[PDB]
Amino acid sequence: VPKWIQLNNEIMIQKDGKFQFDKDKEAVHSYFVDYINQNTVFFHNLKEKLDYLVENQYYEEEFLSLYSFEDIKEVFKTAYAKKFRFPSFMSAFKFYNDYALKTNDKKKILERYEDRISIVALFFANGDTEKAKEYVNLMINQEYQPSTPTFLNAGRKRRGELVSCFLLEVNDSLNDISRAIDISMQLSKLGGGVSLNLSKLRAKGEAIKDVENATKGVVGVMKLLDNAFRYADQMGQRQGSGAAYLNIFHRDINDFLDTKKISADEDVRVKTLSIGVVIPDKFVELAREDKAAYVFYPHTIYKEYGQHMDEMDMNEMYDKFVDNPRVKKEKINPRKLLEKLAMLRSESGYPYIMFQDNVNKVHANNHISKVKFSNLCSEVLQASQVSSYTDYDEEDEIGLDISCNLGSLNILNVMEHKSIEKTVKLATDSLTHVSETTDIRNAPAVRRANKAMKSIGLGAMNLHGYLAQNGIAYESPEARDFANTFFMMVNFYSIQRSAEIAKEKGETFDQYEGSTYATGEYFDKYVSTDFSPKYEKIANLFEGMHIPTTEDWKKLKAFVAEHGMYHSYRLCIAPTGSISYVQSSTASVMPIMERIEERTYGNSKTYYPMPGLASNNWFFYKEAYDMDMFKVVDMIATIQQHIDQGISFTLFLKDTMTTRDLNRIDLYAHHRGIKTIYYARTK
Amino acid sequence: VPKWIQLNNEIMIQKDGKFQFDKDKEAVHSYFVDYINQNTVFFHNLKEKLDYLVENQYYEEEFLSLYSFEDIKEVFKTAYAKKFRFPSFMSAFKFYNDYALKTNDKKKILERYEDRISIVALFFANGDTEKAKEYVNLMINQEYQPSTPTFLNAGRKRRGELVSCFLLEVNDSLNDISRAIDISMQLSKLGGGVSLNLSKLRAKGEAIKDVENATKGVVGVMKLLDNAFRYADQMGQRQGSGAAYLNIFHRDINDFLDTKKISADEDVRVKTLSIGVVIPDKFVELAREDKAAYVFYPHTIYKEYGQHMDEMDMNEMYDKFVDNPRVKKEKINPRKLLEKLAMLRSESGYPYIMFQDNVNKVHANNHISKVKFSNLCSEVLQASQVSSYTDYDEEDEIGLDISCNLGSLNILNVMEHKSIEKTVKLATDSLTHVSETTDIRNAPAVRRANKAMKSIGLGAMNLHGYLAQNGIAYESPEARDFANTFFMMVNFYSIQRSAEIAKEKGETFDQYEGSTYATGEYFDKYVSTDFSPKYEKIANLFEGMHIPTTEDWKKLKAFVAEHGMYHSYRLCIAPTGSISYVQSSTASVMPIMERIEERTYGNSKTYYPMPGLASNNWFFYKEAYDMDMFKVVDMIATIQQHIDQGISFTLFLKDTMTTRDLNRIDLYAHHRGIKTIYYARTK
Amino acid sequence: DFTQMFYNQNVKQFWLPEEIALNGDLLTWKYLGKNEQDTYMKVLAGLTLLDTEQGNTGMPIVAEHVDGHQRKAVLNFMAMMENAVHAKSYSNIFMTLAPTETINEVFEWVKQNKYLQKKAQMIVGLYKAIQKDDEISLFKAMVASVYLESFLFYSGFYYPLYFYGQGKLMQSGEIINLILRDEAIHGVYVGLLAQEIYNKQTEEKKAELREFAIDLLNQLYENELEYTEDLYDQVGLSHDVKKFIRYNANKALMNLGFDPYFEEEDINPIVLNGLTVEPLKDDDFYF
Amino acid sequence: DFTQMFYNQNVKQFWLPEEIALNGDLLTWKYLGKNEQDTYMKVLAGLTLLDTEQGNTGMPIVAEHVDGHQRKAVLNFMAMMENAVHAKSYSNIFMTLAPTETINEVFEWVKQNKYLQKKAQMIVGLYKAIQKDDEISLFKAMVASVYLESFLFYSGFYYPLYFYGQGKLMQSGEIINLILRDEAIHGVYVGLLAQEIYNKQTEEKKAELREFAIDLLNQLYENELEYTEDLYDQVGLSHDVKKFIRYNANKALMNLGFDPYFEEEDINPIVLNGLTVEPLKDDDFYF
Ligand SMILES: Nc1ncnc2c1ncn2[C@@H]1O[C@H](COP(=O)(O)OP(=O)(O)OP(=O)(O)O)[C@@H](O)[C@H]1O
Ligand SMILES: Cc1cn([C@H]2C[C@H](O)[C@@H](COP(=O)(O)OP(=O)(O)OP(=O)(O)O)O2)c(=O)[nH]c1=O
Ligand SMILES: Cc1cn([C@H]2C[C@H](O)[C@@H](COP(=O)(O)OP(=O)(O)OP(=O)(O)O)O2)c(=O)[nH]c1=O
Ligand SMILES: [Mg+2]
Ligand SMILES: [Mg+2]
Ligand SMILES: [Mn+2]
Ligand SMILES: [Mn+2]
Ligand SMILES: [Mn+2]
Ligand SMILES: [Mn+2]
Repeated sequence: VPKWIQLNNEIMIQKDGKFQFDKDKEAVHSYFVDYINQNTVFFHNLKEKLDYLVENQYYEEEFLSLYSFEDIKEVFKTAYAKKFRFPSFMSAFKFYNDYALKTNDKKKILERYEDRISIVALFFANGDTEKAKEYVNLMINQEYQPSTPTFLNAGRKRRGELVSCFLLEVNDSLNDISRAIDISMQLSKLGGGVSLNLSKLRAKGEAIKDVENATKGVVGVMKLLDNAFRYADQMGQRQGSGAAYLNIFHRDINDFLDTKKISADEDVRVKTLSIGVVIPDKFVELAREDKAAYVFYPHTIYKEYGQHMDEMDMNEMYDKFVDNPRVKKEKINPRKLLEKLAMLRSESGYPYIMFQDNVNKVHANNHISKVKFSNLCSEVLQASQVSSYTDYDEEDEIGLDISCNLGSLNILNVMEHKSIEKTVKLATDSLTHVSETTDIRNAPAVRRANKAMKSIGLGAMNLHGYLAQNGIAYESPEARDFANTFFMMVNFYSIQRSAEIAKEKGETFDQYEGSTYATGEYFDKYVSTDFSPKYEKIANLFEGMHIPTTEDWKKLKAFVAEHGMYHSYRLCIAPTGSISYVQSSTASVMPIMERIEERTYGNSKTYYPMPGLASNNWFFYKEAYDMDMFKVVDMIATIQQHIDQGISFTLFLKDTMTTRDLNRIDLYAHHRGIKTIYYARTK
Repeated sequence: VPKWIQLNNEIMIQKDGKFQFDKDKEAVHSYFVDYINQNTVFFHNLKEKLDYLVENQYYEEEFLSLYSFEDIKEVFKTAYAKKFRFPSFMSAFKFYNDYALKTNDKKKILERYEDRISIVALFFANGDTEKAKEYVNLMINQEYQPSTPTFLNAGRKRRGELVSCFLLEVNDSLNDISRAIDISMQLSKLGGGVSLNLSKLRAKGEAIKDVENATKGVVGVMKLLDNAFRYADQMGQRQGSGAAYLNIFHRDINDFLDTKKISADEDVRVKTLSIGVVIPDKFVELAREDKAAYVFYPHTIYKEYGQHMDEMDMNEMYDKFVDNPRVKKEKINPRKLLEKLAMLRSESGYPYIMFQDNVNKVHANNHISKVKFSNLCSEVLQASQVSSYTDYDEEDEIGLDISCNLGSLNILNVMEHKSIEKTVKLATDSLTHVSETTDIRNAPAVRRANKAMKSIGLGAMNLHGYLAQNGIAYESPEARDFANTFFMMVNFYSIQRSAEIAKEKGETFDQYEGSTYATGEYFDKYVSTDFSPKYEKIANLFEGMHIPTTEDWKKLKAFVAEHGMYHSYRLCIAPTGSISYVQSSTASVMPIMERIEERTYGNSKTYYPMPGLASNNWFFYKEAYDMDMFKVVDMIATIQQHIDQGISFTLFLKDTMTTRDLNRIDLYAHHRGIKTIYYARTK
Repeated sequence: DFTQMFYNQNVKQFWLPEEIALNGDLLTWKYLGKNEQDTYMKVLAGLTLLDTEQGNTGMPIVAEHVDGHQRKAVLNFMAMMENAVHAKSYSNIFMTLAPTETINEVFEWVKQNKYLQKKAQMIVGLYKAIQKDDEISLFKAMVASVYLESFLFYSGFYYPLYFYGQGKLMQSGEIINLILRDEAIHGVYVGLLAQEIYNKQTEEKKAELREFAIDLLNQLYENELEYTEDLYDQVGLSHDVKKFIRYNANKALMNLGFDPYFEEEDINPIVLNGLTVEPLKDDDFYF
Repeated sequence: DFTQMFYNQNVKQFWLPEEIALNGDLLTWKYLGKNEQDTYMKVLAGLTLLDTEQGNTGMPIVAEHVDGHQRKAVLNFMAMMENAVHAKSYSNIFMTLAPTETINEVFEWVKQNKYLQKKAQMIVGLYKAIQKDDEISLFKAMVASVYLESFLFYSGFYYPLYFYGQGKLMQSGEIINLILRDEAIHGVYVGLLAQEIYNKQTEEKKAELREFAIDLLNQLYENELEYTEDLYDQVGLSHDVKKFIRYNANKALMNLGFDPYFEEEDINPIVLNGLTVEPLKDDDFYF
């Protein structure tokens, strides 16, 4: 048992009736002094270290060559000038076991935290030494955290793709299904999560070439995708992860959900494929009135109307489909389907729930397409256009496949530094650079959509940590007030940066003219409503920072109308799973799951108290399972009104909650504007 | 119970201690008069029938448009003038249940045997009325039977491909694996069986982009392919069938073989994928000497030498691989592997055995490539070149896949009509037409190889039937003498027809100049040896038929040298299972499994005596399980010396036989020049 | 060839009565007529009584006489499901739908009922006749067991499935469907064990065992017809129930590797909606 | 007063070895000496034998003779756990850690080991001596069963617990702890049934039953000492294990309502460290 592990395990040894939280600083100090300083490869100077790293195929020389060595040395000195110290053992452990560069034999540490931050900043700046120093200050202050792919792989020759979220539209044809399998394997090989929309595939029992009862439905394609994701396991260290989304009005919806039942037969079970369901307002209306609903065979609709079922407005087309004899449909119980969804989410946490009308009533790019499905983390909500993959020697009709590179603001550190605007703009610039440097060679629609849309995802983390470290209950009205003001400011400054980038580069995203940004319909609520804090306590937290007013939003609206917007999508709140430890921040905007996180690494167990946890703020670090999920829904809906994409929203349920409680939580989320529901976690 | 079925069941009711074989003629007559005539649609004339079939999307109008209706009427009269009568109930039942065209509801019969024969002949003639009449005479006389795909689909609008056997080379890359899955699905969608060569895939535990132990091996690709074949199961009318071949020296050979163990875990077990093993003479030599053998990692060999392991001569490169430190290899026990193969074949009948050196010591196109694997039926042995499928927007290096369209000579009918030359030449013409009219637009290598090599497979059936009806024991030396003479004549006339086609079209197959036909090495044994019957009884069977001599073979050799050859491959004896009932013949060249076949169709059990079975020839209709497999191997080796491709060779084993007996049979077949062993059937 | 596969399927089908809430059945139960409630009670008691024999005697006696550790384990698991899961589930359904006094009276009636007793005692008689180390007597008991699991239960299962297919008594119908799914696999498994014994016999002994099985089936079938009319005439369903009995008799025969006895019939759509290694010796390489 | 709570406890403890992934033990296993691996394999093989007979014979036979459907349901469930869960889990461990030849050899070793054969002979002999309606023969078999549950398993349990307590073989150890948790409640339950029978006797008869129990314990104990030395001398732990089995012998006696027989000793501290669905109403759609 190592000394640092012994010190960390002393956290739970209560002394004087209170946890010994100070043992974590001792634990991290001992961890460093006894493992990291010993196992760190020694270089005489930065020049020798950089030459060794570049020569040994560690660092790409393309990005480093853009700077004179004096500039690189200055950036590295800027990174080390802060004297950054990890405040807890878990943060340093996570960094030096997951992200710190290690020799090919994985026995020595080539990168410190400062070295990794400096390399990432140099990669971001793209030759701008002052920009690189600004990035170094942003990341060393831990105001902005690049996503795990960008942070880990940036500047590395062996690096994989800096983007990790991929959404693919699958067309209803064998050629398209084969291409989807190939692209899913190609993207998983790169380590990115791949989400597929199966709503266009015809249901089981549909005809292929005037041959009836030939189609196998979406479950056969799901088995193919599950096998493909299992094969492309990314060395096996992280098993291949894929998500399949199906509209609730698809015929195969019941079979689609049955793949996640434990009692399901093994020939139907899909082990490695997450499933999400897209629920239009029509289904909720049908269940509310207890009316009998119908699930439609997609190919009959496509033949009758020449357009896909999921390409149409179900709230306008459901009655026409029901009344159309040429459309094939079978009756279902919408309330029975909702209860089945709740039961499945309780048993396995699946499927993800996407409220299509909640997403598309605020979607700015409905002209390009409506948001038909989400990603593997349930927070990516963008317009997609399906591709037409034809026969060999036939030209393909490449559509738009969704992808975004992620970054997270550290709310606590952004508020402590009073640098919301600067942090947001620098994060937007870094995300734009990552997007511009991405080129996927086996996903034509992904690459085309990356070029055309320039979609980025700027999330946030440490909301609960910041609130608890400030004497604010997560469920309290003041917490929602702060979230409203902060995320309104984030949206304002991200829109301003996008417009400024469009002005500087002279280009907007493809089909920007038809977006709600161009027509000004996006800014209606911001020019009509004031989002300043309504509580004095919350308003004081923003002291020293300028909170945009309706006049500021009017000016920004005029500026956007003049110059346009560079990004079709800017904000999405991803889970931010493992990089939160490095930042010593709570995960995303969700409430903390546990006050002290007990985990076993190797054969020694480690304890991770929530950042800033102490006796004074112990009660404010309320666990999610003890929280009223209605208040969590209220907070997420408050945040979501300023996020153009979705928010990964996990439901934390007690074992005593029935399926009716889960159904009520989902119905309240739909009522409150929640776009997606990620997971049903039960204590 | 149907009256005809009751009449047929009277076959087994012994009268005077003898089977009532005459009851089958009554059974077939009753079947016709009571079901076929009743359920046969009525048309006033042939013109009306043709119009109804064309307009109702039953026939392809293009091929029928090449004839004036007078010529079509003449062809149909030629087919009908024969007054062909099915000799048994099973023949007519099989035809009218599998191949006879039925209305879209499968309620009425639109085609009789004469109608199908006439349509096939008109499709073959490609606008030649005299040629169409010749084809009608050939088929109605039942001297030639086109393969089930051609016979069923020729001249039909809603038809699958006329070629049903495809062989795919798979390159060691993710792009190639995904393309292989897509091509397999596309080809199974067409109803054809797909065989894939997995010997170029690196073994489990190999590096993927300088990261070690990243490869899943051939078993992961096998799971992918098995799911792909299960998905593309021909609209459920016929489960997708595929075969995977692995060289015995591949490291994954034991894992590859274990996929067929009953005790195998469902994760590794492959259910719908047939497996064959390619055994070079080196492995047999190692097992014979009991020396420790090595299985190699293909990617290490490729990196060390720049070529694939299966692209190199194992008999020469085995010692170099063993002595090369940069080539990774695993010690194995060759005799243990042989015994494992024997036990796996006894338990499940797998794997197929391909003796690589037996195939290639007589292979005429080794300059194009060695034969590396076989098809799903183990009778296709052609040179293939692997394709290089690159990233999207890059140019693919299209290689050569394998596909041949099959037809079978009815040995009994050909010998009775003394029409070996005419039947062989007409069958060659029809197979050439089928190959020319075939175009797969989703398998670039298959299409390119079909256009370049012009490979056809001309098989034979009713060998045991013809011999038994002539008082010759299948295992007798006289039977082998007849097979030698007959198949020598078949090869002679197929070569002559190929040369005549090359002269008429002024074009040979791609890379013919490097073949053994061009250099004359092919004809060495034919110009130096005589193949006329050595028994007076067999020599009498050929009375009225000219048996080519050494002078004839020298003249044919000179003719080929002057004009070349149109077909790279001409002859392959496929199992020919379903259409054997229609032809009233024993399947392929194999001995009969049972004198009377008991089948269940619905709740009615049907009895099928072996064609021509009677009291006086009961002893000559010896069942295969009672024969000496060494004598069957001798027969197949006698036949195989005149077949350029392989012979689908099934082993019929008694339950008392140990794995040692199966191994001895395999070793004798390898000694006797057998190329492939299809199935190990146990009684 | 089959025990580990059945082990897997059995254990993955594990369930407990508490998982299904029963109280919501009272919302459809109150709307049934007296004859419907009476038939349901009587059918339920019939199933309960037969399943108790299977838990206390049928499965444990077969587990006792069958050789093989893995087979004994699977058989133990099946016996557990009868006694620990099925029996508690039937009791739960009863306690939900009827007051204590009504339950006691229904069981008194069904306990005295001639057609229920005839079949219950016929089956139990064959279990009691198994002799140590006599595979013929074991086979006869296995046939009886398969007939109970795959055939005799189904005159009873009909009614809950009939309601379940109509949207009535859905909670108890879900329970019955889980029970039925267990009995189906029990019948298939015991059937394979019986075929193993059957296949070890001479041709004359086989013909004799076939005659036994068909004769037993006939006796049980003729009593099932009477049992059926006795319970279902009052609710007008007997014709359709008889079709369901024959269809399930055919499944039971197929479980025992025998041909179907009855012609194929369509089933009520409401009920359907409810439903030798040896080594090479260095000379084998030379010829 | 107790069966229902044991029923609930047993069914809520239900588990399968497949719930625990075992590949995590691969390295700590690889690192053990040959002596340690040998003792470990043999120890688990001895446990497998005991559970095989407890599942095949002991629990089913006691179930047969004990009156009451609920008591029978508990005993049937316990029987299933013995052979369908416990005995099988050991094969999961073996199949992960050991090559087939080592597995084959250890099962051959159980057949020829004289101490393991003696203990099986003695325990199974008593099970098979039970006479219908003879409560004394039943008591004797229940004493034997308690001694198997609460005493005899422990010479085997020591070693997985000893490793678990050092942070070694922790996945296998997790399985063993689940097995041990089950046996503890099995020993208590059977102990309570034995006490029921004992309490019906005259004082003279009770005195004889105590003699039987103590004589049997001593005979089993003396055999277990030799077994323990045979297995543990090569790993240096025999004296420590002996203290552990004496500790557990006292627990077995207590489960039978008898006073402890061996004096208390300090056990290795390492080993001590080794230890709904409801429908949606209309109002649910409004807020
Ligand atoms: N919590 C920590 N987080 C990050 N690095 C640390 C931490 N503790 C120690 N280190 C690294 O280990 C070095 C030695 O730590 P130590 O506390 O002994 O330093 P010091 O000599 O007191 O002075 P200084 O804190 O300025 O380094 C530190 O300089 C820093 O490089
Ligand atoms: C070929 C094939 C397709 N499918 C499914 C997948 C596709 O979503 C769907 C359409 O197949 P397609 O490849 O589009 O077939 P098609 O276009 O030639 O026929 P049609 O125009 O009538 O659609 O059928 C199967 O389920 N099994 C199969 O074998
Ligand atoms: C991507 C991937 C490949 N493979 C196997 C299948 C291929 O035959 C083999 C090579 O993959 P490739 O697609 O050729 O990968 P690569 O070309 O980038 O790497 P290299 O330079 O080493 O060739 O690796 C897997 O088993 N799993 C995977 O996820
Ligand atoms: Mg199509
Ligand atoms: Mg490659
Ligand atoms: Mn039961
Ligand atoms: Mn049962
Ligand atoms: Mn146990
Ligand atoms: Mn126990």
